[PDB]
Amino acid sequence: EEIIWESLSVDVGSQGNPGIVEYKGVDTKTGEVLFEREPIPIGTNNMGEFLAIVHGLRYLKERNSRKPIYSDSQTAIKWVKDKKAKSTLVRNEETALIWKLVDEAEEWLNTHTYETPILKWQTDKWGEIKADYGR
RNA sequence: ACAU
DNA sequence: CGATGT
Ligand SMILES: [K+]
Ligand SMILES: [Mg+2]
Ligand SMILES: [Mg+2]
Repeated sequence: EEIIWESLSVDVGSQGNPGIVEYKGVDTKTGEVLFEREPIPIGTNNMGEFLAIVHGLRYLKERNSRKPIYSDSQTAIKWVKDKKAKSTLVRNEETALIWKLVDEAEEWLNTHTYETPILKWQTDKWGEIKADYGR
């Protein structure tokens, strides 16, 4: 119904899918960029969406913030809920970096607690998520 | 179908 | 048009 403006919004950007993957988190209210991941040479959209949420959880926990996180990714929200990224991406030498980050993100979820609500950004009603890359 |  | 996902 209503946007929760006191929140963190995250999104992935890519060049190809699979392809180069980056992600960022922004203050939903102001669009201030709060974190940005250095581009990862090969990954999928959904792996990047997943990493962005987990990074947001870690960012907010470190700062003792109870803000929710918005993502537009039905897939990544479910993977975080399950603590399991069910990616189809081949595990080989060229995908080793993204898979290391995904494995490490799952490991973090399995060793830490959080109450952060992870909310679906309703693109159809509200337009593009504030963390979008514009492409 | 829906979400990217 | 193609790909990633539930
Ligand atoms: K974009
Ligand atoms: Mg997105
Ligand atoms: Mg986007």
